[PDB]
Amino acid sequence: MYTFVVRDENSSVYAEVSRLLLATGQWKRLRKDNPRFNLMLGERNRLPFGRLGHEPGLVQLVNYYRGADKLCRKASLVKLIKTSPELSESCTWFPESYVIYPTNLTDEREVFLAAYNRRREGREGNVWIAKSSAGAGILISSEASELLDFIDEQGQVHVIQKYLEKPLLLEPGHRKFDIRSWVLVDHLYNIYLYREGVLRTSSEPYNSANFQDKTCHLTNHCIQKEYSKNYGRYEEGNEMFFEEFNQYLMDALNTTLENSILLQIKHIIRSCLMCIEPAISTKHLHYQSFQLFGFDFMVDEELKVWLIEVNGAPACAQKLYAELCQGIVDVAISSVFPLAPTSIFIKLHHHH
Amino acid sequence: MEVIELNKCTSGQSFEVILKPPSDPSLEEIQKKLEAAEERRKYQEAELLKHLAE
Amino acid sequence: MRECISIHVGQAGVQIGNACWELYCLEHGIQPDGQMPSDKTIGGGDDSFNTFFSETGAGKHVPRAVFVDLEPTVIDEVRTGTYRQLFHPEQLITGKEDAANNYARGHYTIGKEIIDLVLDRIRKLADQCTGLQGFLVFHSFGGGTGSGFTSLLMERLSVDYGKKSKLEFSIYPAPQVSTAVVEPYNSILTTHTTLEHSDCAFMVDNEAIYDICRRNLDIERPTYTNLNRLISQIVSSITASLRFDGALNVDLTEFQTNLVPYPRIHFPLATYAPVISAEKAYHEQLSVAEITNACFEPANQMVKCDPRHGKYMACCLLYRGDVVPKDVNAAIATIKTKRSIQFVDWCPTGFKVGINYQPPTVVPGGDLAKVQRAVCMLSNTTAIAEAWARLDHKFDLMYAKRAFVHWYVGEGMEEGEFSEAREDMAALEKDYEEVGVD
Amino acid sequence: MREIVHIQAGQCGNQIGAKFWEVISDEHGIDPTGSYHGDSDLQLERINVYYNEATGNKYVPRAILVDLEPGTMDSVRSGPFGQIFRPDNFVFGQSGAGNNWAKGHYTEGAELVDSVLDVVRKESESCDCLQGFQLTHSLGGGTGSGMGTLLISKIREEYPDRIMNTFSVMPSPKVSDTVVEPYNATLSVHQLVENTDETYCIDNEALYDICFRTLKLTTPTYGDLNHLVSATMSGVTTCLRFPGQLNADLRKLAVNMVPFPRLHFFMPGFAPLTSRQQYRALTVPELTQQMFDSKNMMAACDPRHGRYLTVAAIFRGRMSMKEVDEQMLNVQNKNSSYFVEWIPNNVKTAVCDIPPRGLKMSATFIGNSTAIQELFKRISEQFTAMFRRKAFLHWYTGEGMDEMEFTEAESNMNDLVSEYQQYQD
Ligand SMILES: Nc1nc2c(ncn2[C@@H]2O[C@H](COP(=O)(O)OP(=O)(O)OP(=O)(O)O)[C@@H](O)[C@H]2O)c(=O)[nH]1
Ligand SMILES: Nc1ncnc2c1ncn2[C@@H]1O[C@H](COP(=O)(O)OP(=O)(O)CP(=O)(O)O)[C@@H](O)[C@H]1O
Ligand SMILES: Nc1nc2c(ncn2[C@@H]2O[C@H](COP(=O)(O)OP(=O)(O)O)[C@@H](O)[C@H]2O)c(=O)[nH]1
Ligand SMILES: Cc1nnc(N2CCCCC2)s1
Ligand SMILES: Cc1nnc(N2CCCCC2)s1
Ligand SMILES: [Ca+2]
Ligand SMILES: [Ca+2]
Ligand SMILES: [Ca+2]
Ligand SMILES: [Mg+2]
Ligand SMILES: [Mg+2]
Ligand SMILES: [Mg+2]
Repeated sequence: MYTFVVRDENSSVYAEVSRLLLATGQWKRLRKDNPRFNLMLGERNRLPFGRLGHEPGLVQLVNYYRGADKLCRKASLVKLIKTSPELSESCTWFPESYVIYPTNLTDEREVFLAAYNRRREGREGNVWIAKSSAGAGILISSEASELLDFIDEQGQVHVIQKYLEKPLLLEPGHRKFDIRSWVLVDHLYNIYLYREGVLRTSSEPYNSANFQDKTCHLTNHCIQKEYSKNYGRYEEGNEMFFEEFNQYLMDALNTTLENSILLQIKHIIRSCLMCIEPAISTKHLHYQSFQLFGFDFMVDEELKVWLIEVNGAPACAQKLYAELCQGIVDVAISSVFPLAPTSIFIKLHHHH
Repeated sequence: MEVIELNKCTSGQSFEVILKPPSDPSLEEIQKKLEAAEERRKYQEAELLKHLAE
Repeated sequence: MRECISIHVGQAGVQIGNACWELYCLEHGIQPDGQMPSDKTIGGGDDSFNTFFSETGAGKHVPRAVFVDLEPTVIDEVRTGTYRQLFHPEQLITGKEDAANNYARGHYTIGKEIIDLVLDRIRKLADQCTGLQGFLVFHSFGGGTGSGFTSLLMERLSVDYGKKSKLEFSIYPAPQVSTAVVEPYNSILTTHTTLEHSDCAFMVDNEAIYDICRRNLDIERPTYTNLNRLISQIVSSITASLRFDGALNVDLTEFQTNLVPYPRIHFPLATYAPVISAEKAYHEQLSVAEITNACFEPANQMVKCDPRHGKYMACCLLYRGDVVPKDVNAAIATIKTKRSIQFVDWCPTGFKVGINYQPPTVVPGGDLAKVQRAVCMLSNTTAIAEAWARLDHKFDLMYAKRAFVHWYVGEGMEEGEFSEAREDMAALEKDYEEVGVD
Repeated sequence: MREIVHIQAGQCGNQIGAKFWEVISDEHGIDPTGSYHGDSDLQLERINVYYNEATGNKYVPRAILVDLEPGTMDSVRSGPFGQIFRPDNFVFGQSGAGNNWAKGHYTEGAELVDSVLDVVRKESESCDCLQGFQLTHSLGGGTGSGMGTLLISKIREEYPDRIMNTFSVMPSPKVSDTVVEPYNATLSVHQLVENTDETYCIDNEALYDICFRTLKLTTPTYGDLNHLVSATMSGVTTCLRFPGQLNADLRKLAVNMVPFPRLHFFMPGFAPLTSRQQYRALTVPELTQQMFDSKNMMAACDPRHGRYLTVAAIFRGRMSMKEVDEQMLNVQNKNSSYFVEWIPNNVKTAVCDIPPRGLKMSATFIGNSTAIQELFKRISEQFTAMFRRKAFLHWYTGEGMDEMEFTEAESNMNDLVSEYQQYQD
């Protein structure tokens, strides 16, 4: 009889994992402050890791990797990619990005302007997007003067990265989109990729001559469902699943999703996670960790995959909650606390 | 990765490796503390005996 | 030659002290009767080992130690033990009834009545020293004596020996090894009144020793004897520089100079390797790089925490055995390219290294196997703040209900000393966060 | 040398006390004549805790036998080990207490108390370092209840900083001698709330049910009930009477078991409890499951009706100390809803190699549970049922008591109940 505690009442994902655990009749839920637990569904911020693995006779598991924030923070990811020899600054799948601190506070302000002038003089497309983890607050612009002034008006660290001016546009519609992939990493540090992904499309035609209207450029589900006027016209909820997106690529580009895009997605997941493995592995630690990750990618007209950001507390597609949440309990929770297929995941093997 | 201050003797040696450069109460006050706690023990015991005498 | 007086307070300090002086004697070739053949200067001499042993005209080598316990059963094991001949009676001080795991009892009620006797006995050892350096004070956090009487001793030692350095070897409470419910109270109370009196303190988490004894030594249920011999090896590694010819950590003042840049943050994390079961048929002798790599695995730390998520302020590498500087630097370079070593920006990224050619000595019939080389790493990490957090949280749980508080008030302690001590730990936790987090 | 002075008062007190000394004397090797005939030094290591050493290597219990009538103690003096008690330690009168608290506490008892204290003073004067006192008695009679608590109050006045513990037999209508037992119990419980550090609550109803249902005894006697109390008393004092890594006197035990001064009433438990299929070996899992089962507990309180403030368990026998930890940690981590989460690690276990007589291994359970409030509720209810009609009150007003004293005892115990109820939430 296993016990667990819940410390994040806003997790849609683990709220289902907690619902499944109870349905097994072999898991018991305790108060969020009871230290005698087997599994902790922890909080997003300031999870007291230092209080795990000290209870006599208890194997304690937690749904967060201490240190994974390095990957799931805008300015942290930028620094990690530039200072990690496994990734190098010549990383071919991450847009050119710089960390820019507001002038009211190292910083890469001058370095950003150097490459900026290079593009302006070289006749090359010089449109950048400014963003920060404190956003719902995004600014897309072709003038450097506007990007830097937008950051100083705020008070938190920002990152300026190149805006993909040639995104792969779906047809009909002539519309942007992004690809969300859910990745589970278990206590042993096997990297499992959920076989099901989603494309969060833009219900508006991509307009490269007016970054003022941020509805055809930002493919988020909230922006498309709040400001876009054609929400749910092409796909229900501006969400296209792999089966449809694959058939489209076969009829349009004569290619498959696996060859044209998924090989690069799997490569990018392996690179990011293997990079920080020595820093966050719990293999030799007094407690065990797993974590679900939301990787967000972009695809350009050359069928090249770009990494946009990594979300450490991701949500899931309404249609894919049951299967994925069950997969968490199968490979992540029950793999350590067994109960009295055809796996939904794709094990991205690697060297530890 | 420099080694400095290498000291050698028959029973061993010691050195330093640099990888990267850088970027009370008096005796009286304690007696008061001790006696202060003792007095509070006397007061509490006085009340106990007063309670038992009642 | 400068002397170091060892002070062992309470059950844990006395028993740990007993296992250290057993090891000291085997390391310096001192027989139980106190005789030492190699010591060619009879009844005299200012050798390295003389920092810990005085000499009688009859050739006896007497430890410079004082054993204090408010109850006599533990110290009576020394009076009748193997090394009963090493100490003379004045060195073993015992009361009648203990502190009952009650800090206020060991500090106020009983401490007040025996403190002047201990200081007098310590003055006796001090009067035999031509240049006393300071004191090594062994004690537990949880015991009523180890916590309560130690803090009072440290307040008086600062008064009587102002210019002297004071080091602690503190046993951090863990439920695995025998523990009580009120020990979080005693731990925080003693850390509060002792903080401004300790120049450097090495915490040993009993949970760490318990795990190393089960994992490495393959002991189903370790006893105090298993735990103490393992603990004395680490203590021996840390004090060897004071007892042997060398140049690193040659006096107590050097411990603060090498390991403590900020006074309050004076708790270095200790790591030791290798710990090899003697019951093993025959183990492959580990290399300099391998045992040096082991110093960055959490499994061999004296306090369970994750140094990967902190910042280093200092670092000492103490090797014993077949080790030469070439192997050390070759291994250090290899580890900087692999591990997660985050130094603070206001501290050089370096390692002071000490090598003692005599390999570790192991008590015959003990649990530890003879190894040709071992290392103890002393690194000051913000990661050790996890141990304060864990312990501070147990204090908060009970104190929110004022559970057990009446036992301390009943001995003359004011309830205000609880919150005053807890707010000091809160300030201590913030100091670590200011030094580590960004 | 941490001596304990033992005191047994009244009929129940002395019959349970007698069997206690009969049991531990056997465990320590003392025969009825006081001569040691053991075979292990472990029997003599902590022997001075409960026995004095006379000339000729004789061992005399440090026990004081008190009663207001000569009957029971005359039986003890003629009993199996009756010859082993110090003749001067028999203090008794002739009037009796008529099952009347006021008589034992204010009238008949007051006349005899000074001579009892004269014998306590004599036993304490020879102790190298007195741990504290323990008293065996019932709460439903007159001497053990009324005079017993008077003795506690006068022992505290004279030894204010010594530990005072009691084994107290609570009354029950199912196993009752007179209808005034709720009166005597409620009056005693108020004294105990103030003047004892630890009180082991032994409910005569729980003892009866165990003898009837678990032991399969058709007609239990007081002797059968006292066999259970003897075994329990031997178990709770095992860590005082035998060597081990414990190193804990009464005060250290109290400090760690009592988080609030008034909530010091314990539920004892024992295992095994087998009917005569009695030679079967009991596994550590079986010891732990039974020792935590309500049917093995002697306060007639269902632990699932409250929460444990603190728990201590002593295992006796040569068993797997690794297996002991696994089972103890398996009970807490499988019923965490019955332990308070605001006292870290409030369950402590000890092991002792020497098992009781005729048992390969056993377990003794000591629980500070808020479910004990159910026991005081029953007493309070029976009390009020009579007191609201002033029934049988003349037996007490005739001894000089006023109704006001009864009203206060009532409130004090209902407060105690309310105090338990708030820590259970
Ligand atoms: N590592 C180790 N820990 C010990 C030893 N003895 C006791 N302890 C620890 O010390 C704590 C209990 O405090 P003690 O040192 O026994 O108590 P004390 O200092 O003698 O003070 P009193 O309350 O008066 O008995 C527990 O957490 C034990 O785990 C020992 O020999 N080795
Ligand atoms: N360099 C770039 N090139 C092209 N589009 C970009 C871009 N950076 C951001 N976007 C757009 O912004 C959206 C993602 O924004 P971002 O992920 O930075 O904000 P966010 O983190 O609040 C959304 P979420 O975390 O839920 O995925 C994508 O739909 C993408 O179309
Ligand atoms: N368990 C047990 N209970 C007893 C025994 N004798 C009396 N009692 C109980 O104790 C109460 C009677 O008190 P008693 O000790 O006889 O009065 P006293 O002699 O004046 O102290 C009633 O509740 C009885 O059920 C006994 O030998 N064993
Ligand atoms: C030495 C010890 N003596 N008693 C202890 N406990 C009793 C059970 C609760 C926790 C503490 S520890
Ligand atoms: C009388 C007693 N009260 N508590 C006890 N224990 C302390 C914890 C371990 C078992 C013994 S003995
Ligand atoms: Ca000499
Ligand atoms: Ca000082
Ligand atoms: Ca008369
Ligand atoms: Mg984001
Ligand atoms: Mg002690
Ligand atoms: Mg009777």
